[PDB]
Amino acid sequence: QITNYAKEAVQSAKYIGQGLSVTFDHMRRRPITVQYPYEKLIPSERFRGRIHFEFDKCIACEVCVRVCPINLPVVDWVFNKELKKKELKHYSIDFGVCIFCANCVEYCPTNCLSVTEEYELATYDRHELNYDSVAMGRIPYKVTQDPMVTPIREFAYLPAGVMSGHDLPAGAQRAGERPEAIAN
Amino acid sequence: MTILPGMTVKVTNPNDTYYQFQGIVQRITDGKVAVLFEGGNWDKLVTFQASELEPVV
Amino acid sequence: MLLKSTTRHVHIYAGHVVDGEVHPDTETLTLNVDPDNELEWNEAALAKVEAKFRELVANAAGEDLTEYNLRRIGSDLEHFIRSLLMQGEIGYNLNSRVRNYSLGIPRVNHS
Amino acid sequence: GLLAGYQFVKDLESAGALALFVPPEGGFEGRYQRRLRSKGYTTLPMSAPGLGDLAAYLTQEHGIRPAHTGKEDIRVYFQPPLVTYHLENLPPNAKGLVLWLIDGKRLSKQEFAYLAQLTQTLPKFKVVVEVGGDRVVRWEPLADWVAA
Amino acid sequence: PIVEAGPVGRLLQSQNLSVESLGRDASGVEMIKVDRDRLLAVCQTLYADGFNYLRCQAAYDSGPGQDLVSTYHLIKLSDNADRPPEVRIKVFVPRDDPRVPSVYWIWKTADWQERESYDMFGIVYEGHPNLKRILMPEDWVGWPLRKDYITPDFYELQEAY
Amino acid sequence: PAILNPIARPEVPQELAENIILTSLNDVYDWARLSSLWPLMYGTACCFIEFAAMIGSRFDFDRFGLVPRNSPRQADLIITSGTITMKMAPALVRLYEQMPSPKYVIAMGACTITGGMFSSDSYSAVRGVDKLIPVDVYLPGCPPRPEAIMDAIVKLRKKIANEHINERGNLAQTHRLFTAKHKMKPVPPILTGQYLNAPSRQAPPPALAAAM
Amino acid sequence: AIKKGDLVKVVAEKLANSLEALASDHRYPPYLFEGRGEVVDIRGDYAQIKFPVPTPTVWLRLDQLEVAQ
Amino acid sequence: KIETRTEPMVINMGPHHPSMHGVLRLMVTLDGEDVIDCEPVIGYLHRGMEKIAENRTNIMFIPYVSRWDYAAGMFNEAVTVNAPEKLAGIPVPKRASYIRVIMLELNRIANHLLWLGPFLADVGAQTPFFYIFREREYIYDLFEAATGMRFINNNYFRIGGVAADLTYGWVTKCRDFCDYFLPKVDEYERLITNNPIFVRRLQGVGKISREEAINWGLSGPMLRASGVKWDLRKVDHYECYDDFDWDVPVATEGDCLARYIVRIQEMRESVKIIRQALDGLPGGPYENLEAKRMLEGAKSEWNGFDYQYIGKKLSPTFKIPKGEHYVRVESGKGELGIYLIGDDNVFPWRWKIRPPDFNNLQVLPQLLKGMKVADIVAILGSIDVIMGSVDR
Ligand code: SF4
Ligand code: SF4
Ligand code: SF4
Repeated sequence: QITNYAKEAVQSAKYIGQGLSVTFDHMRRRPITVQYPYEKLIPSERFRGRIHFEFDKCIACEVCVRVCPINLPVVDWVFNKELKKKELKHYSIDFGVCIFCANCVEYCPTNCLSVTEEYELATYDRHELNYDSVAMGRIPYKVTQDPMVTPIREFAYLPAGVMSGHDLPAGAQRAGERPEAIAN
Repeated sequence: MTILPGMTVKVTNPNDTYYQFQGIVQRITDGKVAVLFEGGNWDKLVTFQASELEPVV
Repeated sequence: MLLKSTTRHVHIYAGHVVDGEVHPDTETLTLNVDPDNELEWNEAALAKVEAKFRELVANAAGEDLTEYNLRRIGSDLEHFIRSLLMQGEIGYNLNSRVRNYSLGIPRVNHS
Repeated sequence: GLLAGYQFVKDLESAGALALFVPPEGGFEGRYQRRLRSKGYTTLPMSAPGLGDLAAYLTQEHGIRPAHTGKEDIRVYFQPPLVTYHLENLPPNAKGLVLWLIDGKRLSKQEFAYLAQLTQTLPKFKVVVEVGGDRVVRWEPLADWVAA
Repeated sequence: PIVEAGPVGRLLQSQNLSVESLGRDASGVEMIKVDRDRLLAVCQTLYADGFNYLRCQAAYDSGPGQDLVSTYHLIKLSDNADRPPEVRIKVFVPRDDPRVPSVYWIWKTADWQERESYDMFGIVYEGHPNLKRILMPEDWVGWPLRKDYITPDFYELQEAY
Repeated sequence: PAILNPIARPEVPQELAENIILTSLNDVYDWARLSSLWPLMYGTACCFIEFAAMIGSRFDFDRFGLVPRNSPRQADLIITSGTITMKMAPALVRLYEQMPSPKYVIAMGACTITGGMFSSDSYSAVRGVDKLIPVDVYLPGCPPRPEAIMDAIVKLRKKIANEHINERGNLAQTHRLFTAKHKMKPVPPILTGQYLNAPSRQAPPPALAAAM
Repeated sequence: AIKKGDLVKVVAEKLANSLEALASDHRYPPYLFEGRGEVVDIRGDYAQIKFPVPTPTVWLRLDQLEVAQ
Repeated sequence: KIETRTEPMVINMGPHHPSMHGVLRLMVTLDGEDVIDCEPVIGYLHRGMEKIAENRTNIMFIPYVSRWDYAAGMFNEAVTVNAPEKLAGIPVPKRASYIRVIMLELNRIANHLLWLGPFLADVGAQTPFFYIFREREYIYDLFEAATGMRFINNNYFRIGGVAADLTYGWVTKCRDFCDYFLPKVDEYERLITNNPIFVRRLQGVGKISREEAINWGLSGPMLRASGVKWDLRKVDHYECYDDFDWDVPVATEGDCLARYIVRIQEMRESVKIIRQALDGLPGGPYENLEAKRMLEGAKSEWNGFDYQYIGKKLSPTFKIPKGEHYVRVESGKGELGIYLIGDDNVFPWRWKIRPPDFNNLQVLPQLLKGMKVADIVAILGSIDVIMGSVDR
C-alpha cells in the first residue's frame, strides 16, 4: 500500500547513493594512462621489435630459414668457387609476413641477426615492408633519444613497491646485477 | 674515448633502462652506436648517443 | 539467400541487379569487375574478361550452385585479370586513394 | 599559425629538399601536400625505413626478393627506378613530383644528404622528408639540417 | 598371439568380445583395435564398466592410401583420482567406404568431435545426429588433413604478390 | 612486353585549382574526419585483444577521437584485427560495403597483410585482407603492441589530410556489370535453423541400436 | 626412378581413378600439371610433393607422378 | 519486406559478433521470449592448425601454438613442448619446471581476467571492464620482461625446459603485483554475490547436472562448477604442481553463478600456487642464482642439472621418436590436449588438438533451452570460450 513505497524505495535508492559516491571517488585518482605520441612507453630488454642485420657477418648458411616457422628470410648467395667460400649477395626479411617470434636471432652462431626495440613500423604499402639488407641494417629508433617523447618505464622495471611509471623521478630495476661479487 | 665497432662497452648512466648491461657494439654512425647486449635468448642491440659507455679490457 | 563470391576485383553474385538492390535468382550470374578502381581498364580488356566470364560459366554449368562453386569461378577470373597485368594490357590506377598493389608491384621484364 | 597559405609550395621550389617537423599525433602534415597537390605537383608518399640504398632504389632499378615462404625459389623482381619511373608516367603539362617520406628520423645523415643533392641534379623532382617532431609544423631545407 | 592383452582387453575377453589388443602407449595407456561392426558392442560394455568420460575422438590417417583410423581415448572419470585407468580404442576403416558407427548415444562428447572427424577426414558416422561440416564452409567438397588433399587454386589462398 | 604489372599513365591534367577560401574549407573537411573517426568494433583472432587493450585505461582509445561502434553504418574506419579464413571472407566484404564511403581500412597484424604465419601452408586462410578490400595503412606485428596500433592511427591521420574535397568522386564504386546465364543445379541450404529439434537427436535410429 | 628432390608433374589420367581422388576435388587445380613440384620424403610407394603454391603439400603415388625433366 | 507471422522467429547472431570471445554465429530461434533451438556455426577462425604441424618442426611450431587459446598464451605452449619431452623421455630441470608453474598460473589469471571483463558487461555493470584490463596489463609486463611479447607469441616453453631464466627485477614484481591483485579478487567476487540483481540472472540460468556434464564432455571450471572436483593438475601429477598445497574450487550448483565463483576462486588459488612457487624456487631469484655462479663457479651444489633453465639446448633437427601420445594440461578453460603420433622424422604424423572450448561449446544449444533472449550472452560469456581454440 502507501506505507510500502516509502520503504521499498529506500532499499536501493541508497545503494545507488553508496554507488554514486564510489564512482565519484574513481575520479579522485590520477588517470593512469599512456599518452602515446608524447609518452612512448619503453620496451623491455627482451622485446622483439624488428630484426637487425649485419651484412659483414652473415656467412650464407640459411640457419635462419630452417628455424623460421614459415622459412621467411630470403638468403641469396652464390658459391664463389674462386675463393671456395659462399658469400651472400642479397638478404631480405619481408615484414608483414614476419611474425616476430625471432627464431632467427636465437639460432645464429655468428650473432648477426638481432631484435631491435622499434615497433613503430607501419607503411601505406605492403611491399614497402620487404626490408633490404641495408634497410634492416639501419640503426633503431630509441624512445629515450627523441626530443618530443617523455619515456615512461614499464612494469617489472620500476623499483620495488611502485606500480606506475609516471611519478618516477629516478631509480632502476628492483634488483642488482652483480651486487655479491665482493660480498661473498 | 673513441669507440671502434667491436669493443665491449658497458652503460654507465643511471637514467636508462639498461643500467650496467655490457656487450659488443655494432654499426657505429655519425652520432649513434648500437650495442648488441647478448641477453639470454634473443640478442638485442640498442642505440645510444656515443657516450656513457665505459669499456673493459 | 544471395550466394556470392566477393574478392577484391571480382564480385560474382547469384542473381541479377536492378539498380543497386541485388535480387537472388537461379538462372543468372552478375559480375562487376573492379568495384574499387584499382586497375585502369579499357574497352579491349573488359571484353577479354567477358571471353573468360562466359567461358567459365558455360564450363561449370554441370556442377552445383553453391558458394564454393561461385568462388571457383571468381578465383579463375581473378587469376585471369592478374594475367592481363603481367601481359601489360591494363595498368594500375593512380587516381585511386590506395596504392597498395594487390596484384604484384610493377616490375621490368628480364632485368 | 592556423590560416596557412601557399608558402610551403614556394619553399619547395626554392630549396628542393625540405625537412618537416610535424606534430607526432599526425593529421597536420597532410594539409601541406594538398597545397602541394593543388599546384600540379603529384605526390609519392613512401616510407623511409622501407627503402634500401637510395641510389639503388630511386634512380637505379632494384631486385626486390619477395617472400618465397619456403614453397618457392628465390625470385628476383626487378622493379623500375622509383623517381624515374614515376616521372615518365607524369605528363609534361603538370609539374614535378614530391617524395613525401614519412618516418625520416630513422634515416642516416649520409642518406639525408643524398636526398638533398639529388633534387637539383634531377629536374622537376623534390623531396619532403618528415624527420623529427615539433609542437607546430615547420619546415627547413635539407642543406642546413645536415649541417646541424 | 604375439602381443598380450591388458586390464581392459581381459575385460572384453571375459564378455566374448575379441579385440586385437595393441601394445602400450608411449605414456602407458592401452591401445585396442576394434572392428567397425563390433564397436558399439565394445563401447557399451566399457561405459557400463565405468569409463564415463571420452576425450579426443581423434580421426587419424595411417598414411596415404592406407586405412583411416578413428581413435577413442576414453578415461574412467571419478570425483577424485590419481592416474585413473584409461584406454584408447582405435577403429580402422578403409578409404573407400569410410563408415564408423557413431558413439554419440554412449558419450555425447562425440557429437562435435565426430563432426570434426567428418569435416577434416572423410569418415561418415552412421547414426550421428546433425552430421555436417563445422570447421569449414558446409558446401566444401574436399577432405583436408588427409595426406591426399589437393587444395584448390583459389585466388585468396595464393601468395600476396 | 616491357614492364610487368604496369602503371597506367594518368591522361587527365588534374587541374586542381583552388583559392584560399576553398582550401580553408578543405582543411576543416579533412580535420573533422581524421580527428573523430569511429572504428568498428571488429575482431576475429588474437589481434582483437591488443585492440581491446587499447580501448582500456592504460592506452586511451578515445584520445585521438576514436569511438568504437558495434555497427557498420555508424563506423567508417575498420581495423581488421584478426586472421580471416575462407569463412569471414564474404562476411568482411559485407561489413565493408555497409559503410559510408570515407572508409580507410587499415590492416593490423601479420595475417591481414600477407596472411603471415598461415601464408606457408593453410587450406583456408585468405593471405592478406587486401585480397578482399582496399587497405590504407598496413601494420606488421604478431601481435602488434597497443602503442604500435596508435602509430597506424597516426599514419592513417596523415592520410586523411591528403584527401581532397574535389576528389570525392572516386570514393564511390564504379559499376561495370556483366551478365551470364548458367545451368547449375540449385541446392537446398545446409544450415537450417534447427539443432535440437532436428529429427535425428530424439532417439537412435533402428539397425544401429540392436548392437548397442 | 623418381628421386627425392627433383621437379615432378602429376598425370591426370592415373590420378582421377584411385584413392587419391576421394580426398580432393574432381576439378583439379592447374599447378599440378605445370611441372614445378619438388618431391620430398618418399615413403615406399607414396611421395610428398611441395608445389610452388602456398598450400599444404600433397601425398601422391609414385605411379601418379611424371618427372618434369 | 518484414512481415509479422505466428511461427517461431529465427534470428542470426551473425559472424560479425561484437564481443571479445571470437567470432560465433548462433542461428537461435525464438518463441516470443524463450529460445527453443540454437545451432552454433563455428569455423570462422579455422586456419588449419593440424595440417600445419605435419610440415613443421617443433621449434617452428612453438610460435604457431599460442593462437588457439590466445587468452591463455603459454597454456598452448605447455601442451606443445610436453608432447615430445614426455615421449622421448627428455628430463626437464627442476628450476625450469617451477618457472613453468609460475608462467602457467599467471596465464590462468590472465585467462580468467579476460573472461571476467566481458562477462561482467554482459551480466550488467560495465564499469569494471576498464579496471580489469588494467590488472591484466601488469601480467603483460611480467611476460614482456621474461619473454619478448605481451600475452601470446612468447616462445618461452622448450623441449628441454624453458627458453631463458627470469629477469633481475622479476620475482620481486609479483610480490608487488600478486600482493596487490589478491585484494581485488574478493572485490570482483562481491560484485555478483552482493547486489542481488546479478544473482537473478545467474541462478538456474544455464544449469547443467553433474551426470550430463561428464557425458557431454566438459573440463575445467565448467565441469567443476557442476560438482565434479576433476582437475588435471591434481589428477595427472603434472610437472611439480604436486609440490604445493592448494584446494580445487568446486561448486555443486551447475548454474552460471557456480561458474562465476569457481573462476574467481581459481584466481585466488592461482596466487597461492604462485607464492608457494616463488618461495619454493630451487635457486630463488635469478640475480641471486647468478650470484652463486661467480662465487662457486667451478663445482657447487648449484650449476647442476637443476638450478638452470634448460636441460640441453636441442638442435633444430630434433627428431620426434615413434609412438602415439596424448598429453593433457589443465588450462584456465579446461583440458587442452593434443594427440601426437610421430614418425622418426622431424615432422609429426598427426597433431590432433583437443581443445577445452570445442567440447564446451557443444553444450551451448542444450544450455540455451528455455532461457531468455537477454540471457544468451550471459550463457555464452560463462562458458569461457575463445574461438580460435574451437575452430583452430
Ligand atoms: S642465422 Fe645467422 S649465420 Fe645463419 S644465415 Fe642467418 S645471419 Fe647467417
Ligand atoms: S622474426 Fe620469425 S619470421 Fe621473422 S626472420 Fe625471425 S624467425 Fe623468421
Ligand atoms: S598474426 Fe598472430 S596476432 Fe596477428 S591476427 Fe594473426 S594470429 Fe592474431
